Amino acid sequence: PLPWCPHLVAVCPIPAAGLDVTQPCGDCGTIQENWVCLSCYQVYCGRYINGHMLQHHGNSGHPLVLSYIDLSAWCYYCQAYVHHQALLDVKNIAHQNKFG
Ligand SMILES: O=C(O)CCn1nc(-c2cccnc2)ccc1=O
Ligand SMILES: [Zn+2]
Ligand SMILES: [Zn+2]
Ligand SMILES: [Zn+2]
Repeated sequence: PLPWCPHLVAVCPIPAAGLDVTQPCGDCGTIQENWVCLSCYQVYCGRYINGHMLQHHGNSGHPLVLSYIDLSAWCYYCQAYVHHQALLDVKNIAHQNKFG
């Protein structure tokens, strides 16, 4: 996993409502394998379910998404996981909500 990527600048402030790691996919409502967009904080399912976060990436261009299964962050442009101090606040909020 990368220690930086050129899309970290697109990570936006966490909503004051916080994160809900049990939030269903905004398109198909599935509770399985969802991700949260780190630009707009919409929640959509992963590639192995109905691929709605990949569709969101396509229709918005938003780069970075956070897994509600394992709190990894994937950048769709870099095609890699990313670890950076800039992602700690959001991973921590998600971790607190998930575990707790
Ligand atoms: O499931 C998603 O939509 C995002 C998360 N993610 N996406 C991919 C991926 C994306 C597009 C094409 N091939 C692989 C690879 C690893 C990963 O963690
Ligand atoms: Zn879905
Ligand atoms: Zn988005
Ligand atoms: Zn990137």
